[PDB]
Amino acid sequence: ANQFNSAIGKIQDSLSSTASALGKLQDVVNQNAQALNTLVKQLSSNFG
Amino acid sequence: KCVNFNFNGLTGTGVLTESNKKFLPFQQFGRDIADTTDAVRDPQTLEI
Repeated sequence: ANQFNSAIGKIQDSLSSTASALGKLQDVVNQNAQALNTLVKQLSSNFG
Repeated sequence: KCVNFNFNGLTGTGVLTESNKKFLPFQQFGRDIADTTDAVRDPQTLEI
């Protein structure tokens, strides 16, 4: 019980301290931001 | 109201609303992250 309770305290500290901890979900927001930003940016492109 | 506007040579359709955005005297119209019209200044009189 102390091993679980102490390990959950370490999960709280790790997730609150590291900005890249959720990088697998941040890649979903980042991919959609780059995709939608390219999708809008290309409306300003002349295409010839 | 949603209206067709032509301001500072920028023609488009949109709702014309007031904002608190600070424009410098020499900066006539604004752009957003996509380089598209977000806020403009009145080409006739002094207004944002």
